[PDB]
Amino acid sequence: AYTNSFTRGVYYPDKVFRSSVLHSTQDLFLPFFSNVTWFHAIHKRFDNPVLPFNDGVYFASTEKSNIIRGWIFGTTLDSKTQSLLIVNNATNVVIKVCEFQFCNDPFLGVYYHKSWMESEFRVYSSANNCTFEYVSQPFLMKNLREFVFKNIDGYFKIYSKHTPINLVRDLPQGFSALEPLVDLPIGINITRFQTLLALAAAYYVGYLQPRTFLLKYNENGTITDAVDCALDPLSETKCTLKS
Amino acid sequence: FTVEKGIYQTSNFRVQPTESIVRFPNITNLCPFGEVFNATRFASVYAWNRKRISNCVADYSVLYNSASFSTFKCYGVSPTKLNDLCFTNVYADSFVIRGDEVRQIAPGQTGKIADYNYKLPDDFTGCVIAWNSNNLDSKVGGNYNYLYRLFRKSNLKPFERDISTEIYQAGSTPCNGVEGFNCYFPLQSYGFQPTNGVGYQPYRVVVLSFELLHAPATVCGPKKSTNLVKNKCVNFNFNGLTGTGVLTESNKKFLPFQQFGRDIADTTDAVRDPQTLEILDITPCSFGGVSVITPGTNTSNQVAVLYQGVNCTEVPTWRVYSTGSNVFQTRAGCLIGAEHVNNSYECDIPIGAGICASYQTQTNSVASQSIIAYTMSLGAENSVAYSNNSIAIPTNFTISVTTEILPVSMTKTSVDCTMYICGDS
Amino acid sequence: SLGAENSVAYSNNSIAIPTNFTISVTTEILPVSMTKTSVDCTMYICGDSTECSNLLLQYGSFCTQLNRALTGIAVEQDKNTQEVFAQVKQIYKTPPIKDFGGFNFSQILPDPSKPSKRSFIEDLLFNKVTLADAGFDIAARDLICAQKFNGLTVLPPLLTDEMIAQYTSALLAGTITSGWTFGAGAALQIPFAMQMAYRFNGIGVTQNVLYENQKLIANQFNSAIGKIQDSLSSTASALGKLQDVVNQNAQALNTLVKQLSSNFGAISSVLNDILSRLDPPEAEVQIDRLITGRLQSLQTYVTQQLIRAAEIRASANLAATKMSECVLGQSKRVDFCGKGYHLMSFPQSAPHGVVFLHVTYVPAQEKNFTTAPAICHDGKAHFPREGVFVSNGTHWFVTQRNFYEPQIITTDNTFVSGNCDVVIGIVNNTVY
Amino acid sequence: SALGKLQDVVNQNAQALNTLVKQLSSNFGAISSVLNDILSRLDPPEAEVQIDRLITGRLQSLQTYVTQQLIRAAEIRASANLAATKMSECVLGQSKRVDFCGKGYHLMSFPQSAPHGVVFLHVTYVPAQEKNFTTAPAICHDGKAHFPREGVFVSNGTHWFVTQRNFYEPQIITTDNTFVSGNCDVVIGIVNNTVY
Ligand SMILES: *[C@@H]1O[C@H](CO)[C@@H](O[C@@H]2O[C@H](CO)[C@@H](O[C@@H]3O[C@H](CO)[C@@H](O)[C@H](O[C@H]4O[C@H](CO)[C@@H](O)[C@H](O)[C@@H]4O)[C@@H]3O)[C@H](O)[C@H]2NC(C)=O)[C@H](O)[C@H]1NC(C)=O
Ligand SMILES: *[C@@H]1O[C@H](CO)[C@@H](O[C@@H]2O[C@H](CO)[C@@H](O[C@H]3O[C@H](CO[C@H]4O[C@H](CO)[C@@H](O)[C@H](O)[C@@H]4O)[C@@H](O)[C@H](O)[C@@H]3O)[C@H](O)[C@H]2NC(C)=O)[C@H](O)[C@H]1NC(C)=O
Ligand SMILES: *[C@@H]1O[C@H](CO)[C@@H](O[C@@H]2O[C@H](CO)[C@@H](O[C@@H]3O[C@H](CO)[C@@H](O)[C@H](O)[C@@H]3O)[C@H](O)[C@H]2NC(C)=O)[C@H](O)[C@H]1NC(C)=O
Ligand SMILES: *[C@@H]1O[C@H](CO)[C@@H](O[C@@H]2O[C@H](CO)[C@@H](O[C@@H]3O[C@H](CO)[C@@H](O)[C@H](O)[C@@H]3O)[C@H](O)[C@H]2NC(C)=O)[C@H](O)[C@H]1NC(C)=O
Ligand SMILES: *[C@@H]1O[C@H](CO)[C@@H](O[C@@H]2O[C@H](CO)[C@@H](O[C@@H]3O[C@H](CO)[C@@H](O)[C@H](O)[C@@H]3O)[C@H](O)[C@H]2NC(C)=O)[C@H](O)[C@H]1NC(C)=O
Ligand SMILES: *[C@@H]1O[C@H](CO)[C@@H](O[C@@H]2O[C@H](CO)[C@@H](O[C@@H]3O[C@H](CO)[C@@H](O)[C@H](O)[C@@H]3O)[C@H](O)[C@H]2NC(C)=O)[C@H](O)[C@H]1NC(C)=O
Ligand SMILES: *[C@@H]1O[C@H](CO)[C@@H](O[C@@H]2O[C@H](CO)[C@@H](O[C@@H]3O[C@H](CO)[C@@H](O)[C@H](O)[C@@H]3O)[C@H](O)[C@H]2NC(C)=O)[C@H](O)[C@H]1NC(C)=O
Ligand SMILES: *[C@@H]1O[C@H](CO)[C@@H](O[C@@H]2O[C@H](CO)[C@@H](O[C@@H]3O[C@H](CO)[C@@H](O)[C@H](O)[C@@H]3O)[C@H](O)[C@H]2NC(C)=O)[C@H](O)[C@H]1NC(C)=O
Ligand SMILES: *[C@@H]1O[C@H](CO)[C@@H](O[C@@H]2O[C@H](CO)[C@@H](O[C@@H]3O[C@H](CO)[C@@H](O)[C@H](O)[C@@H]3O)[C@H](O)[C@H]2NC(C)=O)[C@H](O)[C@H]1NC(C)=O
Ligand SMILES: *[C@@H]1O[C@H](CO)[C@@H](O[C@@H]2O[C@H](CO)[C@@H](O)[C@H](O)[C@H]2NC(C)=O)[C@H](O)[C@H]1NC(C)=O
Ligand SMILES: *[C@@H]1O[C@H](CO)[C@@H](O[C@@H]2O[C@H](CO)[C@@H](O)[C@H](O)[C@H]2NC(C)=O)[C@H](O)[C@H]1NC(C)=O
Ligand SMILES: *[C@@H]1O[C@H](CO)[C@@H](O[C@@H]2O[C@H](CO)[C@@H](O)[C@H](O)[C@H]2NC(C)=O)[C@H](O)[C@H]1NC(C)=O
Ligand SMILES: *[C@@H]1O[C@H](CO)[C@@H](O[C@@H]2O[C@H](CO)[C@@H](O)[C@H](O)[C@H]2NC(C)=O)[C@H](O)[C@H]1NC(C)=O
Ligand SMILES: *[C@@H]1O[C@H](CO[C@@H]2O[C@@H](C)[C@@H](O)[C@@H](O)[C@@H]2O)[C@@H](O)[C@H](O)[C@H]1NC(C)=O
Ligand SMILES: *[C@@H]1O[C@H](CO)[C@@H](O)[C@H](O)[C@H]1NC(C)=O
Ligand SMILES: *[C@@H]1O[C@H](CO)[C@@H](O)[C@H](O)[C@H]1NC(C)=O
Ligand SMILES: *[C@@H]1O[C@H](CO)[C@@H](O)[C@H](O)[C@H]1NC(C)=O
Ligand SMILES: *[C@@H]1O[C@H](CO)[C@@H](O)[C@H](O)[C@H]1NC(C)=O
Ligand SMILES: *[C@@H]1O[C@H](CO)[C@@H](O)[C@H](O)[C@H]1NC(C)=O
Ligand SMILES: *[C@@H]1O[C@H](CO)[C@@H](O)[C@H](O)[C@H]1NC(C)=O
Ligand SMILES: *[C@@H]1O[C@H](CO)[C@@H](O)[C@H](O)[C@H]1NC(C)=O
Ligand SMILES: *[C@@H]1O[C@H](CO)[C@@H](O)[C@H](O)[C@H]1NC(C)=O
Repeated sequence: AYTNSFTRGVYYPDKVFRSSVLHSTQDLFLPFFSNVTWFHAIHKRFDNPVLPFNDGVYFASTEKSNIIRGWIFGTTLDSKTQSLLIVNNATNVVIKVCEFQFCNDPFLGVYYHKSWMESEFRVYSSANNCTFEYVSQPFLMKNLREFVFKNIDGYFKIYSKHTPINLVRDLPQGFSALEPLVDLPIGINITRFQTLLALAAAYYVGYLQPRTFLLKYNENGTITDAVDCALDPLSETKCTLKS
Repeated sequence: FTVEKGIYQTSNFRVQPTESIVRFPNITNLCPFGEVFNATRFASVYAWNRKRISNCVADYSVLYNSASFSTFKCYGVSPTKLNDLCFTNVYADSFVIRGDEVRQIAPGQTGKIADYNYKLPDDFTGCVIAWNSNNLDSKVGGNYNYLYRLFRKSNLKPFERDISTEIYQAGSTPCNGVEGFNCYFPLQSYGFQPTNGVGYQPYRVVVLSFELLHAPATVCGPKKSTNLVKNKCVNFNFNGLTGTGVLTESNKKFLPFQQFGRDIADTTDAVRDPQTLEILDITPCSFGGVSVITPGTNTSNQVAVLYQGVNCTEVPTWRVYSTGSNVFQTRAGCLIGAEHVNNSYECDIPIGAGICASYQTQTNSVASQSIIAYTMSLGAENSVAYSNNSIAIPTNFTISVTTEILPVSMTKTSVDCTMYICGDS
Repeated sequence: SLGAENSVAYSNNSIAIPTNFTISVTTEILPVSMTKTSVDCTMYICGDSTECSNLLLQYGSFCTQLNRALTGIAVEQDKNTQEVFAQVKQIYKTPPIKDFGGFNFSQILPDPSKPSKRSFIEDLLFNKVTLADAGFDIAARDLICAQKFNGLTVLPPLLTDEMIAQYTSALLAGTITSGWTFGAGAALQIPFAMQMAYRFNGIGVTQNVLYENQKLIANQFNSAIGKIQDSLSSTASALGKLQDVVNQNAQALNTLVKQLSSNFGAISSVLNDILSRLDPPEAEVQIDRLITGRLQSLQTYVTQQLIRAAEIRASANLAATKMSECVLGQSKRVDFCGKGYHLMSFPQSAPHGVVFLHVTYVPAQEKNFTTAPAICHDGKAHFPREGVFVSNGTHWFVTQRNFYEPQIITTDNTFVSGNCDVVIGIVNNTVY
Repeated sequence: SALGKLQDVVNQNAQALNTLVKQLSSNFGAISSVLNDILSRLDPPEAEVQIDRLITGRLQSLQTYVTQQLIRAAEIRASANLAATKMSECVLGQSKRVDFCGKGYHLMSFPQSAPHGVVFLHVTYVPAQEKNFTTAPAICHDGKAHFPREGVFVSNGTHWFVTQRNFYEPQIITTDNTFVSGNCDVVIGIVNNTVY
């Protein structure tokens, strides 16, 4: 289905500090008030497809009990070319950059009747060739997990934010900027990506576009509001007047 | 040689830094520049190997001093200054090309190599290093393992690698399968032989590219970091962010990922010390115009100086006025050499904010003239004898004649543009 | 629409004469000056860079010219304020007892209680005006900061707001205690009611009208002043002119500062970065590109400032003329000192400007009368000395033109000239 | 310093011309500031770069000078319009505008020609020796209120007169100096006194 991303997918474009100032930036942002594809898993048939990845992606989900495990980024996902395994399973967040013979159904085998443990490991066969490895982030995790991934100039920037929510069938109403998390300097090109799950699914997928935003910085840091300078004539006027 | 009475704006003044400060990350591991430049075998031109190097202390001095490099050209930087610069990361791209084609590797160049297999950006910032490797690469029997791309559908974007082996068609006719009419393989070997003269021998080429001011510094030169001091005019240098100002501990709520800070004018007004993760405020040392108050070369060589917009505590070759003994602080600035008084007269020399300067005795006694500073008086107080049923009527009159001067015109000047610019040429 | 359609009931023997009046007080705002701004051209172009300054020396005396222009602008701002406000040689003070015939100037006279001896309306105006970045004003330390720290400095005005308020208070006291005499010589005391009678004579209304409607006129003046106070307290668009001047200056300064981030074709917009990366010879090209761009920006800013200063000087000259001709006297020029027949004006100091409270006489209630140019009595034509002949339908009277006060036509209200067979429209009537 | 107003204009024009002339000595980045020296040392292809640098600099100087001159000419035109208005309204007539033709009550003005300007000698009337009198708005005579036809009622302490406002010459309050309007019950401050 589709849902409306009111003012979601806003992140700190740069690493500088700004307070009590309105800053205009151009970058890959999620346009205000746009469909973000919403995915569900039915019990049978299982819905978890391979999604495109062009000029970044916006990811959101109402993760509960940490069902969402991680994501795969690549172009073929067949061990012919490089791939990514940003995932945290039970140890710290392990990132692998190698060639993997991904299975037809890559997921953590969990039997739902207490047997909520991974049994069938069909994620991949072997790393085979492999270029670079990164294992770090020994941190765990009605709450919304917003993520922004963008692959630019050989850097895989990732932004994240945590916030409790109360809505069920739609994105929350409000504003919350996404802080940078990591800056993997890989140096590849990505066309397709896919999430991971353990045996339901509820996560939204957006797409960043090159747009100019007028970001408002508050008395004491942080982005409190933003204006999409191409959403409508009123937003264009606001961007021109810097107010 | 004679200056009329008034107040005149002269050379500004500024607080010079007491010393210089550099704060670099205390990374220890040396950069694998030798390993990069030592590589057993260099990749082909079309498959130029790119090595990412970072998180190390780069010492470009030894590379520059080494005489084994025939060509050493830097474009966005200078080799001598490379030792004092901090980069986010550095790329080392190595390959072997024709000797005469080395000049083709400069940014914004044209030629087969630059247009097909290795293109550099027009705004390339880095250093290109090349040297003959005939004896080590070329074989007596003819080393042909080096391949280059000769044909491409279109010019490749800078820093693009093309490893395709599909055959090329040079005409309108289709080229199906692996061969066809006028179908040519895009990869052609190199005829490197020891007998070949200069310009044809293999040349080991390594390209060092690095970008600046887009992320925290990870590669830094071999500069010894010094101690840190604050509340003084100092030439700071954080991760190569050279500048001058007064450092001060700040209460800014920098987020963990935030390194620099910018004001509304978009200039560095806060930095994070690379060694210790603390937020320091950045403030340029005090400055302001200097205005001299004089009663005229006519009347006295005594003068008073005004450091407008500057606190008297803070205070030009001449410094005999720093001693003071009559330093006065005004909303306009610090006034030195003028005796403040508590009277009030008509404004003689305007200083600002209702303060004026004048030359008169006022003791410092009698007949001893000096420059005084006072709050100008608007006039003599008057209380009209207003009442109901009371009127004042003049019993006389005076015929007053006053003069009023009004400019009407100015001299006509005809400036010939061509004669003025290009006189008789 | 351009306004309501109106068709004057014009006839060749019909006149409309007001039977009442309203005392109208209207406010007029005029910019008088703008913030002084001195810019160190060398610092703005080549902040703390000896090599850049040496390169700039090759351009001659552009920096000196720009500094001279800005200094002239600042001195001219001081001159504008002086010319507008320092129109009184003596600081007149109002008497402690405010026996002004029922007129109440409490809201425009100084308030001793406040630390600044400003009137209620002056305080209202000063609160209404907001600046932008900083006007270092109430600054007890260095100037604003960002703009202050790039070779741009703001010089304080020569006359403080307290001094401007003192000048305004002196002008107001002189007016309300001595009419227009203090503007021509020594202030000559006169009761305010008699002064207003003189003003009524000036607008062509007999003084008996004021002496008989004094209470009503005082009430109307007080109500108008109260309405002005309420309007200033409520609305915020009244001071649009001063706000626009301030906003224009702030926007120009912001543009000048922001231009320092432009590369102008150089590798970087940071002089320190250019100098810390390139060797002297190749760095000169980038430094020259930056110098050219920043010099062009400064020249554009200075030209804009010169034009704006000329406009502000024209406005300040107009304000000084208005002060002299409306506050120091009664003006016969139509619509100069407000709408209606001008009576008196009161000055109020405002940030970088002046506010005039023009007191005008407005006819209120107009009637229908038949009128004739002359009266035929005994074969002679009688014309009104001062006024006009009117008829209520049966009887003929002679009245002043601006107020219906019918009177018997006698030989004292009229004068004779010629006979009955020349004037067109002459009417038969007895002259007593 | 009497003619400082004209001297400032002369000085400003002279200084602007001096700056424009001095600007011809600037290199503007060229090897030399002398066109002949540049042309006599480098052949056309190289000489053109220096020539163009000088051209840019000198054109910028000329543009700055001309813009400053245009602004100054606008100011001088405003002053000249003011001078023409003053001639018309003070020399050719008598002005009732306050402080326009000098300080005081304007009587007449005489023009005098000065270099690049005009000088107006404003003759004004200034009251000199004021004296304090008691005054009333009207006079009660016979149940009627009498107002001055033109002047003001004044008292020297015992007697009441009527005088012109701007000069003291007391006169007996008669039916010719005053006019009647209404009765005594409305005017605030009315005083008994016989009207001859
Ligand atoms: C950016 O800057 C300011 C200051 O850095 C900051 O505002 C501060 O927020 C804290 C919140 O804890 C305030 O601390 C309060 O202090 C008062 C008086 O001492 C206490 O009574 C408060 O305790 C009560 O309220 C709390 C909720 O705030 C309750 O949790 C608690 O149980 C008590 O009931 C509290 O400790 C602090 O005073 C302000 N400081 C200022 C200058 O306002 C703010 O977070 C940031 N501003 C933004 C985002 O706009
Ligand atoms: C236009 O103006 C005329 C003013 O002269 C009007 O004529 C006047 O109208 C009034 C009102 O009717 C009238 O007043 C009184 O008249 C009667 C007797 O008059 C005595 O008292 C008056 C006092 O003013 C005095 O002048 C007379 O000589 C006489 O002693 C009273 O009985 C009656 O109640 C009324 O109060 C005037 O007499 C009258 N004056 C003259 C000269 O006619 C006229 O009406 C008006 N026309 C229109 C269409 O409005
Ligand atoms: C009204 O004002 C005028 C002057 O403004 C007064 O008239 C006379 O003016 C002349 C010149 O200023 C003065 O002449 C005097 O002459 C006497 C006699 O020799 C001499 O003793 C004085 O020293 C002075 O030179 C003087 O101001 C005045 N004349 C006199 C006799 O006082 C006039 O007095 C004023 N009062 C009026 C007209 O009521
Ligand atoms: C000329 O115009 C003025 C007003 O501009 C007239 O005065 C006004 O007259 C009316 C009726 O006499 C007054 O209304 C009254 O108000 C009181 C409250 O104070 C109320 O209790 C009464 O029931 C009545 O409504 C009005 O207040 C008064 N305004 C002022 C400022 O005095 C005047 O009557 C007019 N003159 C002529 C000859 O028409
Ligand atoms: C001249 O105008 C001012 C402003 O209208 C007059 O002062 C004001 O007088 C009124 C009535 O006294 C005040 O309203 C109310 O006063 C009573 C006093 O017990 C109380 O209900 C409230 O305090 C309320 O304010 C008004 O506040 C007051 N305003 C000021 C600034 O004083 C003044 O009386 C007039 N001057 C003369 C001589 O009449
Ligand atoms: C020029 O500099 C002096 C000194 O800074 C200013 O006088 C005032 O001096 C005190 C101490 O030197 C400064 O801080 C003080 O802190 C104590 C608490 O420890 C506090 O009680 C004092 O009231 C004061 O704030 C103070 O910053 C400083 N005031 C200013 C405006 O700088 C002097 O006022 C300065 N004058 C100008 C025109 O800047
Ligand atoms: C009163 O103004 C009227 C106009 O409305 C004038 O009307 C008539 O003017 C003539 C001249 O008096 C008179 O009528 C004609 O004149 C002779 C005498 O000159 C008269 O006797 C004849 O009957 C002839 O028609 C007539 O008296 C007069 N109408 C009146 C008085 O009602 C007149 O000029 C003015 N009244 C005069 C002149 O007495
Ligand atoms: C206010 O002005 C009036 C009018 O001048 C003064 O009353 C007048 O005083 C003079 C005194 O010189 C009287 O004239 C002369 O009086 C003497 C003394 O009897 C006499 O011998 C002369 O022949 C001549 O008449 C004048 O008659 C008198 N006028 C009136 C209407 O009483 C009054 O003194 C002045 N008051 C003050 C305080 O100045
Ligand atoms: C201007 O002239 C009038 C006419 O005299 C003066 O008004 C009158 O003054 C007398 C005395 O104050 C009043 O007499 C009083 O009569 C009442 C009874 O109505 C009685 O109780 C008192 O004891 C006293 O005798 C008189 O009524 C009054 N009005 C008239 C028509 O005579 C007026 O005072 C004079 N103006 C000045 C400032 O004196
Ligand atoms: C190749 O390897 C050596 C060692 O890693 C680099 O440095 C040489 O080390 C040997 C033994 O210490 C010395 O005899 C040489 O004089 C060194 N050569 C130079 C240029 O320093 C050497 O730099 C490497 N050659 C490259 C990277 O091109
Ligand atoms: C004034 O009296 C009458 C009243 O009817 C006039 O006709 C009116 O004149 C005035 C115009 O100022 C207003 O009362 C109305 O606007 C007119 N009637 C209209 C427009 O329909 C008349 O002109 C004048 N003199 C008289 C009647 O004697
Ligand atoms: C105003 O106009 C009217 C007519 O429009 C004039 O009164 C007329 O005058 C003529 C000539 O005396 C008579 O024939 C008419 O009988 C009059 N009434 C009409 C034509 O309606 C009147 O004289 C004019 N008054 C003025 C000052 O021009
Ligand atoms: C003019 O000023 C005098 C004195 O200040 C006023 O005299 C007062 O008059 C009223 C009655 O009208 C009395 O209640 C007061 O006692 C008087 N005061 C004094 C000191 O005598 C007078 O009211 C004012 N107004 C006029 C028209 O004269
Ligand atoms: C002028 O008025 C004088 C007194 O009026 C005033 O009295 C005190 C309250 C002060 O304000 C003082 O300055 C005023 O003059 C009287 O002497 C006299 O009536 C008048 N004097 C003259 C020469 O006319
Ligand atoms: C989501 O897509 C639909 C079109 O199917 C349309 O409503 C719009 O493009 C998006 N919805 C909203 C509320 O913006
Ligand atoms: C991008 O990925 C696709 C498929 O993996 C590949 O064909 C293409 O060569 C890649 N582009 C670059 C510049 O490597
Ligand atoms: C999670 O993955 C990491 C890396 O492969 C591994 O060390 C760890 O044992 C795994 N944990 C579980 C429960 O499989
Ligand atoms: C993330 O890694 C940490 C390692 O301590 C682990 O505790 C946690 O369970 C992991 N969280 C997820 C969602 O995998
Ligand atoms: C990656 O694959 C190619 C092809 O075999 C090979 O040359 C290269 O060594 C491989 N890298 C690793 C770590 O095996
Ligand atoms: C570098 O030494 C400094 C103090 O001299 C210290 O702050 C810093 O933590 C050191 N680097 C480390 C521990 O990695
Ligand atoms: C200044 O010049 C004038 C006269 O030429 C005169 O005031 C004085 O002699 C000089 N010296 C002063 C004012 O001290
Ligand atoms: C002026 O008065 C002040 C405060 O009373 C005093 O400090 C000062 O000594 C006096 N004189 C001068 C020249 O400041």
